[PDB]
Amino acid sequence: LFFMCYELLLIPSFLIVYFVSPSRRAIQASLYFVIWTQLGSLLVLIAISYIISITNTYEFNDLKYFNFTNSESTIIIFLIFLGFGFKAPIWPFHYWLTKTHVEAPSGFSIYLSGFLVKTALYGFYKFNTSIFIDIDSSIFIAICIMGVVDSSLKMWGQTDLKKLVAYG
Amino acid sequence: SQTFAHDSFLGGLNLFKRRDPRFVLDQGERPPYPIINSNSSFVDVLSNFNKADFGLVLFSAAIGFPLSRWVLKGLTFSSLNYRRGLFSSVYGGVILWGLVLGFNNSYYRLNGFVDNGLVWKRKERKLNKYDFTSEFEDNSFFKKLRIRD
Amino acid sequence: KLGIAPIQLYKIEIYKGLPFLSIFFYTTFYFLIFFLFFSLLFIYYLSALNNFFWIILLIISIIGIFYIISIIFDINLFKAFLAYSTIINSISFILLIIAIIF
Amino acid sequence: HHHHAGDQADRVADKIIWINIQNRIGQFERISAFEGESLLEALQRNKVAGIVATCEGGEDINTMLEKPIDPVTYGPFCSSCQVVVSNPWRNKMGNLHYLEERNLVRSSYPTTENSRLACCILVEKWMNEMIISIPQNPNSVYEDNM
Amino acid sequence: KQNPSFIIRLNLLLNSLMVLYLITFNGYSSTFWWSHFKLNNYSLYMYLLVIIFNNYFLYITEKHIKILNNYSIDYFFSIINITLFIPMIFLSNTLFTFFFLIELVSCAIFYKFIVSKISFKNSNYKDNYFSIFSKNYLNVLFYQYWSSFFSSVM
Amino acid sequence: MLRLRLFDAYEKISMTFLGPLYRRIGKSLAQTGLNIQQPYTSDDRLVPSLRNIRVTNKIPSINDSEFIAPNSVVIGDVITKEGSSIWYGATLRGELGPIEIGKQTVIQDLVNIQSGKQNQKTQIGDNVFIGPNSYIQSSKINDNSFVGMGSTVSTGCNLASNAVVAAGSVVPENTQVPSNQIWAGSPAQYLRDITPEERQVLQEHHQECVQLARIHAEETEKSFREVLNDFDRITAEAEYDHESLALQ
Amino acid sequence: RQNFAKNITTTDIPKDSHHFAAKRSGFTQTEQAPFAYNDV
Amino acid sequence: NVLLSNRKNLTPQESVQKVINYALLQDAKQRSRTLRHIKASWVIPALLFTYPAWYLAKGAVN
Amino acid sequence: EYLTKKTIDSFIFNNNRFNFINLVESKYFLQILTLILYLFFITIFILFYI
Amino acid sequence: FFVDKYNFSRRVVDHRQPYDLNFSINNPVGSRVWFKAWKQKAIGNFLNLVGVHYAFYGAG
Amino acid sequence: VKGKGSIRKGIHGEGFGAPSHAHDALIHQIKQSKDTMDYQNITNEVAQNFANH
Amino acid sequence: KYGENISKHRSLMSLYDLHPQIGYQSYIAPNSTVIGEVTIGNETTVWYNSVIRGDVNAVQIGNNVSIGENVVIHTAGSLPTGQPASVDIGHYVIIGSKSTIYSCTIQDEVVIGQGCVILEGARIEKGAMIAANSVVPPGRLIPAGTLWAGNPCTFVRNLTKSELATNIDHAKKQLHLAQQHRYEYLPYNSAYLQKSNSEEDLNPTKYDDVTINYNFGDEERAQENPLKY
Amino acid sequence: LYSSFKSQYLLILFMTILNIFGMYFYIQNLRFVVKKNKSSILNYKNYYVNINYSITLNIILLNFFNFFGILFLSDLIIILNYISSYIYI
Amino acid sequence: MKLFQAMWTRTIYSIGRMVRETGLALDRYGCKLEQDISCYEPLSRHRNILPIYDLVPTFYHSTFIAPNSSLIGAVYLGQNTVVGYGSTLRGDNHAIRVGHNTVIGDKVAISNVATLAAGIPVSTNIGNHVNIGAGCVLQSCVVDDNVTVGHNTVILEGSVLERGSVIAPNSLVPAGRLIPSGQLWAGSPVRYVRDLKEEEIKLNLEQTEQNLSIGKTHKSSLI
Ligand SMILES: CCCCCCCCCCCCCCCCCC(=O)OC[C@H](COP(=O)(O)OCCN)OC(=O)CCCCCCCCCCCCCCCCC
Ligand code: FES
Repeated sequence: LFFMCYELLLIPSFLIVYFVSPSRRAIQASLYFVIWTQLGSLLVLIAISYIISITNTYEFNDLKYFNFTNSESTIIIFLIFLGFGFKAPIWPFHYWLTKTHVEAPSGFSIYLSGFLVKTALYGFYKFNTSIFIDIDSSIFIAICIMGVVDSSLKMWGQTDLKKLVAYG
Repeated sequence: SQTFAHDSFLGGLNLFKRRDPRFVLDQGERPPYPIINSNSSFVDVLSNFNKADFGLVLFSAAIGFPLSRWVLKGLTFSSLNYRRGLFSSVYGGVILWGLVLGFNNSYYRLNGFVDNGLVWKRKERKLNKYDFTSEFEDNSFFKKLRIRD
Repeated sequence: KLGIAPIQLYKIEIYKGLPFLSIFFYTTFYFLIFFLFFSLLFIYYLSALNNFFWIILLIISIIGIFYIISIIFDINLFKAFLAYSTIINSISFILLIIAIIF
Repeated sequence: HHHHAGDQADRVADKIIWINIQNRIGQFERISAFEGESLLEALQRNKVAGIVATCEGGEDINTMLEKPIDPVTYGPFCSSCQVVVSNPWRNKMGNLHYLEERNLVRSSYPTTENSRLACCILVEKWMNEMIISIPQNPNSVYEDNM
Repeated sequence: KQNPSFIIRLNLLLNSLMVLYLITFNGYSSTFWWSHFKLNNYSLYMYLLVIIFNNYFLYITEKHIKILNNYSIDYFFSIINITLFIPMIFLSNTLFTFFFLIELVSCAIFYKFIVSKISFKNSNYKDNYFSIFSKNYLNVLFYQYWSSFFSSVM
Repeated sequence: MLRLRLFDAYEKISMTFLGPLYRRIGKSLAQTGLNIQQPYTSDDRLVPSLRNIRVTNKIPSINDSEFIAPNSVVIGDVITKEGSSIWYGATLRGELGPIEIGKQTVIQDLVNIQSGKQNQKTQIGDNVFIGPNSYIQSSKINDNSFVGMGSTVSTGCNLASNAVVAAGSVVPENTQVPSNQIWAGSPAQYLRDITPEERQVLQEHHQECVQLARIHAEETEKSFREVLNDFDRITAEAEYDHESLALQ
Repeated sequence: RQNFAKNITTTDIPKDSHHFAAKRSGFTQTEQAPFAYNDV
Repeated sequence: NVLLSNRKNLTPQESVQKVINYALLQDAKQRSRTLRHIKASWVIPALLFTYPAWYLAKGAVN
Repeated sequence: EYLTKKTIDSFIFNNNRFNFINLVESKYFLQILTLILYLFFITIFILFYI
Repeated sequence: FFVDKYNFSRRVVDHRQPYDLNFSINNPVGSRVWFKAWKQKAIGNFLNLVGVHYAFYGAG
Repeated sequence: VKGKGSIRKGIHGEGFGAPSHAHDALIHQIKQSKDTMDYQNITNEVAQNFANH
Repeated sequence: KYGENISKHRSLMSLYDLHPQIGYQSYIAPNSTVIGEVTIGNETTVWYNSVIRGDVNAVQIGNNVSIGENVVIHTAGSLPTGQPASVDIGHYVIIGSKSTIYSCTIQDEVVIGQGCVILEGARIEKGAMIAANSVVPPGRLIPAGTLWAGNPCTFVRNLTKSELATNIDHAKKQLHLAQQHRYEYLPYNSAYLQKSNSEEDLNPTKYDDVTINYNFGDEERAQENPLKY
Repeated sequence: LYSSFKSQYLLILFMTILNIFGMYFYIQNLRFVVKKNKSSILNYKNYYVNINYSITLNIILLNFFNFFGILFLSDLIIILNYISSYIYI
Repeated sequence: MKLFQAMWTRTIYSIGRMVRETGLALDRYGCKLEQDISCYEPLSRHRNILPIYDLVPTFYHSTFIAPNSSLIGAVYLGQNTVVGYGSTLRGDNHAIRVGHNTVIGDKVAISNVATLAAGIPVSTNIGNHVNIGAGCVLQSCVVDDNVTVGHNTVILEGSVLERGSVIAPNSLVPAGRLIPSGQLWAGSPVRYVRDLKEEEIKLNLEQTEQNLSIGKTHKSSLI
């Protein structure tokens, strides 16, 4: 139900961007939003199917009584990190966010930055905390820091204020 | 549960009473009723005809009229002769289907797949290990369609 | 016979020349009967030959994907869109068959 | 436009752009069009034969008729509105858009170096008394007969 | 100009009757006609599934046909034959009988493709006294024919 | 044959037993359902025909007209000659004053003809054309006159033969419009003299209007049974094929 | 566009009418008709 | 009825002011009546169909 | 922009550069024959030398 | 019979009837006129189709 | 015109096509001259047919 | 020839081979009349006592348009410039009462006042407004987004983007009034129940062969417009 | 889920590639739906558009089961597994 | 508490509508079963009086309303008030009030605008002894007593005509304009004309009385 509730959030967002935005460029921006967010959701879905099939259970508690090997743990952590970083925009995947903020209506932009991206932080946290991972987090830390550096270095050359807020 | 009496006009209704949703039994599974003629021929089934198969034919004759009318409601650019001929054709087809159903009922009674008025000397004991339908049927109309819930 | 991804091109012309009701009926006939029997060949009817089947299917699947990941993006006809939808779903179901026979 | 208070309305006759056409049957036609319109719309309003126009001009948001062509446009969709433009006007038209050229060279009927898609033309002042030829365009799908 | 609605209705009725024959079915799991056909639960369930889906599609077609009649009686007769013969493809027991049933159904599908409407009454009055070539009918027939040939020989 | 005998028996029962019973029940239900929602509803009525209305001793004589629209209103002393046309939504009030319409005269859609004074006659000659949304009061219009759409002809107006009043023009009271002169403007002033191709254009305009009136009169006088036949024929033509048209 | 009513019933709108007097007399043959309400 | 009442004893300004005020009052009354009718049109469906919808949702979910 | 979207876009465009939008009969027959022959070749190559 | 402006005896017969109506072949099967029509029809079909009638009926 | 689609009848002429449609010269010759051809006139269509052949 | 008790007027009349077409949610007042080749879009209102003739040429009318009460719309037959003489009306077009329309083209979002005369060959461009009592001379072009007035129409000024939005909003507001008018009507006409029985109604002079009924498969058709025959 | 249960990660990867490419192939047409005005794509009969009620009701049912079919998917899975259990027995 | 009455009224109206529709459908089915085509009669659906849900036209017995006319919605008519042939009064948006001894011509169309500014009535108000000529168009206007309007005149929203004023035929009163008492105005951009005299006012009153008498005679003849 956790994964299903995370997945349920896409259709209203796409509908709002498609039917309520006044700008003409918002038609393609909604498609970009959908395609990136759904690629991330597909990665998360692969990880969830892995966990469900290996451990025939749906409770966070039962994971305390099952151990994942090194290979499965590495696969799961990579999949969940990349999938939730598609929505909570990590460095190489923020083109959709920039386009969607530039073209979307102001209220939905407030909702998207203020709350929607946070939905990726929560779920990741849960799946990060329920599994024992024996990998070095240096690669993920480097990806996040590259995101910070790349976003903050691009703020000077912005004339549109909404794009500047998106980069922040 | 109780089934309709055979060799009576309502015997064909036993075709709608089943014990399990299976189409057919297993290769070595015993039929629910004693066998009269396992390797029956065409005239063996015809000789086994009685009031139940005739009741099936009569029901087909009764229900064929509204069905033929409903089919006939789709005609355009037609004359009286063609309309009457098409109605006759559809009605005769329904009669043929009723005859086919009666033949199948007689064959089933010969084989022992449906109630033929005989009971096995030894009952095949079955333990109702999995039960999702007994109380639901007992609180419903579906108790009529099930045999030995 | 099924016009699957390696040989999917003629199905586009067939769909182009057909009315919508014909495509309706052809799609139901194709998925319900033709593709189901094609699946049951490897699953049920000829399972004893799976040790020879799988690799072949695998190769075809790969080829099909790499044959259509770009061709489906230079079409401009409604019938072609419908036919390619059917083709993509057929490839996905073939991959599912490969998973099943393992 | 440019008007002052109390002025009278201009005449539609003085605003007509004339198109001279050679038919598929070798006969001559004269067609009235207006600026800011596509050639396809004028041809279809005047009921000119030889054009099929399967896609009916394309999409409605990022079109080929906008003076700067938007990069994420999809271009023409059927390539069944072809016309042949005479030398001076065709030379003034300029080089083809890459998508329009791709659709033109991919048609089932033979084309020329002066071939040009009608829905990709925006009627201008300098197109007055322009000479074009319309040989018959190909059919594509089943619904073209309907 | 006959409206084929009643024909479709007839199909539905007969198809529905076939459903009845399955609902009251009884027998053993075995083979019949010289071990050329199989009678077991899975085959009969596939038969029932294809029947009911065909019936649903036919019902929606019957609803649609009254908006605009662009189809002939032979079209729905071909549909009748296809819906009569495909579940017997489900009931096959050898590759021989499956092959023969598949050619029967392929011929029925070719018959359906043949009887497609070619010319229409429209509002295009510019095409009189000129020859317009469509070529869609020929392509459909040609490709179906040769694909059937290749599949059958292999 | 028992199947045909059963088929024949059912039709008689449906026609003689089920049909009347359903009709009675439906009529009773419709009657009782209309009373429930009163006075917040209305029912369909029988719209009266205002083609021939007689007041006191004013009997219209319009039997010679080639076309009278069923929507038109003609009251009082209205006399029309042969080949006359009165189009949709036109009002003619000869109760306020006698109205004379000459041969081949066309009065277009939504035209009012009524004298402002109680004892004034409105006379319109032969081959006259009066366009839609026109107002005419106590006028003397001579033969072969043309009056454009949305035009007003006042209580003292005398138009000579072959006089043209442009569309959207109000001819002031007590105005004589001479022959072969085009007048235009919100107050009508002498604009121009007619040119022979303009006369020809007006002539074919009048002729096509007369022939249109003939076609409309043919169309609008069909009975109930012909209208149902036309509806069925239009549906069938929508359902026909190329072979059917060739066979016809 | 706004579609609410402005003639409210809860209270009367505070206004005066001495400002913007209408002409109502002494008209010429070329000037326009005077305005109606004029309340501020 | 102010409109049907004789107002020839007043000046034209007084007559038009009286007519305007009467029209405004009647307009307000009509607006109130229409608004309450539309309010009833809103209220009835809630009472009629809220429970069946909740029953449908509850039977679907739990 | 480029390395994430336009790489795939240009790959698809350049691949479609070598595609006939309209099927011709000779191409259809040649495709069938090539599929048969070289599926057989690749399977026998895997069987023998791999 | 008008009841509150509604006529309960309203009746307009349909002019659209089959040409096939009142034909001899539409009389009940077994009638003399029906037998006459059937005799005329059967002879006409045999004359056009002699071999077909022979084959089908004789074989049956 | 009855039984003629959208074809309209004008003054002095029945009309041969829908309004705003191009008049065909070959059909005009067919209607006016049933079978009379004084000479084999080489129009643009005839020359185009020759070039195509 | 005349003197019938009950009017024979039909709102929608089809001259042979020229049949009108009406889109969904479109209300033609039963008092109004539409003859010939007239095509009308979706959510279009034609108010009471209006005449629309598409006899000598076709008439095409867009979606969200309003036509006033005493409006006559008809075509000419030919134009001096050789352009088509059909009437073309855009998508959000307001035509006021007592207006005449004759063989012209009017683009989207155009307002025509009450009492106007639009003559043959006129071209009114998108966003234009014509005041109440005005006549557009034949073969005249009205520039887009401009306001015109006078019997010979003369230029007044350009229209700001606020005026055009107000006109579009006014066009959009006509839908629900027409919807209420439609809701006042039931799909089944009961006017036939108030007539007596005539000799011809019970005994036809001649009979016709059965064919397809004009309402074949009507039970499966949604009764979207109650005014349908 | 079944592929992961059968331990086929390569099949999962190829299905993922196919799924994402097909998803863009499908959602690309949502951009083409934008139109300047209403399309007017309905057939006319008796001078008025012909709107079918039976096909409308069929679409209503299909829309219900498209929107909320995930709630009742368990019963369909039960029935399909019951049918599939007969394959070997 | 009145909301309960409104709810009950709406429920009763809906049940009555259901019953009427079911009865008409049964009668049509009886048609078909009887081979009857009377219910296929394409008679005119025009209604002389068309009431919107709670807006019902209200008038005295002394009013003449032509069978060609159409009063729709809230239309209130005073005594001895005549509506001509083909006139339309649409008060679906807002009411239309007409005084007594008032004559409305044949092609007069009266309607109202959606919204107006504060202090401006949005309905249409017509006083007593008022003559409106044929072909007039009126929208959301106030007309005082003893006012004559000539034929083919257009009066727009927010216009006020004071008592005793005369509007010449073929004129337009611009929106939100006052026309003072005892004056004659003419033109499309309506312009001032000399003040009225006693003889002109007497003639106008006599003409209005004669028109009312003729309308009453026509009504008596119609019945
Ligand atoms: C007021 C209340 C009073 C009290 C209650 C009174 C109730 C009286 C009425 C109910 C009882 C009537 C008699 C029984 C119902 C009629 C028969 C019927 O519906 O049968 C369903 C059918 C039976 O098949 P089954 O029994 O499995 O056959 C095998 C051997 N017998 O089953 C099947 O066909 C099996 C399932 C087929 C496959 C289904 C799953 C796959 C498809 C799912 C999606 C479908 C989408 C649409 C497809 C097209 C069909 C529309
Ligand atoms: S009309 Fe399709 S490309 Fe121009």
